[PDB]
Amino acid sequence: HVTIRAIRSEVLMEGEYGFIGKSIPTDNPAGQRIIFCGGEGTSSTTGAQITLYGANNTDSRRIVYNGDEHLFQSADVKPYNDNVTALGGPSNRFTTAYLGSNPIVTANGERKTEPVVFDDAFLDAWGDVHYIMYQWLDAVQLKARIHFGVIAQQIRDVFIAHGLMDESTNCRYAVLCYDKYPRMTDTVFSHNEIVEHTDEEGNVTTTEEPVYTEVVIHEEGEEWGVRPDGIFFAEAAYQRRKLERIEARLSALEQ
Amino acid sequence: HVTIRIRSEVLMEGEYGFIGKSIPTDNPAGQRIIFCGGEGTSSTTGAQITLYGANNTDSRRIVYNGDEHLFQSADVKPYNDNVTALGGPSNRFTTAYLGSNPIVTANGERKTEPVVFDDAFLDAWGDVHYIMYQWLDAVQLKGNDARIHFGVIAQQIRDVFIAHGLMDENSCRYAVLCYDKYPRMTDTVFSHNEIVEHTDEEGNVTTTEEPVYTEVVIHEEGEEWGVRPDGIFFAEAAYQRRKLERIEARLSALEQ
Amino acid sequence: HVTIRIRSEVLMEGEYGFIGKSIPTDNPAGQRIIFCGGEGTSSTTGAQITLYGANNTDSRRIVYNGDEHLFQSADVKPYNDNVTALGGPSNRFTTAYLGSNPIVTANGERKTEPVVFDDAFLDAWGDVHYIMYQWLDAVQLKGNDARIHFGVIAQQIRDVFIAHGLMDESTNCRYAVLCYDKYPRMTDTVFSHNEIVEHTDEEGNVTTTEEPVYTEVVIHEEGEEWGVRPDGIFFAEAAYQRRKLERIEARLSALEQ
Ligand SMILES: [Br-]
Ligand SMILES: [Br-]
Ligand SMILES: [Br-]
Ligand SMILES: [Br-]
Ligand SMILES: [Ca+2]
Ligand SMILES: [Cl-]
Repeated sequence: HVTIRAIRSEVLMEGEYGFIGKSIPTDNPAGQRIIFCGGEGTSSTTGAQITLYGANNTDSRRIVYNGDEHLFQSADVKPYNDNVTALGGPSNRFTTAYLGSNPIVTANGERKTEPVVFDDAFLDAWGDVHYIMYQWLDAVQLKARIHFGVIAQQIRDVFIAHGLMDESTNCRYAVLCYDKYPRMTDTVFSHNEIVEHTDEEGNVTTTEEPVYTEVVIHEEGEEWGVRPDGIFFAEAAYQRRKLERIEARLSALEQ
Repeated sequence: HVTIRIRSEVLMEGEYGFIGKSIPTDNPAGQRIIFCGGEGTSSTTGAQITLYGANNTDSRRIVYNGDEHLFQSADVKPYNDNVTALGGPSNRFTTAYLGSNPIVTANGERKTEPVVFDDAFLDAWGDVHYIMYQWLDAVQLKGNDARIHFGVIAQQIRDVFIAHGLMDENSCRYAVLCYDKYPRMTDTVFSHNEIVEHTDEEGNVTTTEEPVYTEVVIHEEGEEWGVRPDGIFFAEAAYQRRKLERIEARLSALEQ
Repeated sequence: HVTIRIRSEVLMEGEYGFIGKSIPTDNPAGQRIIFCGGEGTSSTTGAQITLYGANNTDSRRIVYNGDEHLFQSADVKPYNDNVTALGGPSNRFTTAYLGSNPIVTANGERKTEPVVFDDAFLDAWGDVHYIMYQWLDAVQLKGNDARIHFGVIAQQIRDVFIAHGLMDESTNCRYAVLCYDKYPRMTDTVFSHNEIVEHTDEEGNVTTTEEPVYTEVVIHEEGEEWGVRPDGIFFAEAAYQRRKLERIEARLSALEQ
């Protein structure tokens, strides 16, 4: 219930550091949060918004960055810690990454077991993997690009046929990755209602209060995925053997 | 303005707090709030996050401006599934540093029936050249010693498809080769302070320093051809598999 | 120090609003503002974003602390083109979850006229080994039941380049497929606890109140990493195996007749 007046309004915080927080709400602690907004209103149609969720909130310690552009200037977009958190998720995939150069994969000092050749039994299986062209039903419905890849289930049906994986829950090989995700809810702005106020004398006045609703973003679910790079490492090992053996049958027969 | 007085604090009560920006009277195209770890409107002063209004020229933009962007305690995720991307045609990330290889999933979205690689597309993929290259500018500095990169030139894969009638001079049936046109990127940025002078009915002339913001071009309109290395390697795996099978064939027909 | 009083509202007028942090009189090195969705200076209290001042030990750092980071209504983008990165040598993302495969583009940047993979290089590439492994970490927690990954060891590929004269036994490498990085240590100023602070009257009376104590921590010490570009590896492997297939076919076409 305050407005900072000015060309520009300024709030300057003194001390060693400044703190702008949200007290534990008296009557609905589950919605505890601050909404920072570039616009006039509590609705995000009003301007860009960043929302910090209190620990007492349904979606606890959540942050939602809401804008039509998220531009990170002057520095890499990094994880705080090394190799603990990820980009995206099973039910939060980015459509793609646009890169100036090919991804770098590294262990950063972390050490592996002793490197091991692709056992022949595994190669026999890998031969049954199919490299296919496909389309999305959704896309074709609107017209539509063809994509190249390998159906996760296709690799899975093969992993089973060759006894490598029990009919997942878990999987021995990271190239085929199964995940199981909860449902994602969020409390978001709906509209502002009119609320009537009448005194004991009986006169009626109105004010505008915003209405927030809990909304489902996506439901519970599971998913199978693959690691293309892993697939290509295995294909490499695969074909190299097919080349080793073919050059033996070329020699014994040349002479 | 207000100033808040070894640590200053602002506690917001109620169910939630709201800190927002009214609609400017005279320049609603500039509607925004600048949050700064420092005392100056200039980002040389401290890390900044700027929320743009809907009225702003750059509607609902967010600019995070710091010398480190460290996201702690949680994955960096898109709000929705398979609707937003990392980077852009003219907003490329140099790379991603990963502890493991990317996971690609369809999360249950439906695909058409998995189809083999036709022999026509395979004949053509045989013309796709794998190559080494260096960046001219690096070559300006280190010449022969400039770092060497691997890949395939987007345009020459385009040429191969066009030659093999799997594409026309337009601008593609395949996801492996992806073209994009992109708008110019502008922003409003702090440049310098400007001394403004204020003179009253009496001759008196006072002085002050107001900050000037200006509209800067970050990049002009352009277009770009690109490729998905993973898509390239899927076509290759197909290609190379057809060849070895013929190799297997030949061989068999030497023991008979 | 103020409190704003179902919802509290601060509203900034003028063209734009500025909310900043003055230069600290005593400890300018801690200059920063902490935004919190919760009641306390501790992050356990709620999601926080900390903006570091230029004067701060960690100059112009931003720290986003939450249990979810959800980016809505727009791609997560770098401000400029091809100058900043996702993750780092000592700040790696475990993975990226995508719906389609990454797009690599040069956006019009000039290249040296592309060259074939030379025979000398292909020769060496043959010694590169494709292997399997587990993380010494995973095993200490899942034993022989830990996930098995595919890839190559950056060191054995280096040995291959070294043994073939393509690379001096020289941290700076000639090919981008093999990445070496040297990195600084990472500290951060972080809330640890509350302390007992004694207050002595001018009459000698000692009262007491608690205040939050921030402390400097070491997130990780300096170090270095060798890494590889899997894509780069496959580009070379596609050139290698193509030359081999070619030599095999010629031996076939010669065997016949
Ligand atoms: Br509103
Ligand atoms: Br599509
Ligand atoms: Br593709
Ligand atoms: Br490379
Ligand atoms: Ca793998
Ligand atoms: Cl300034």
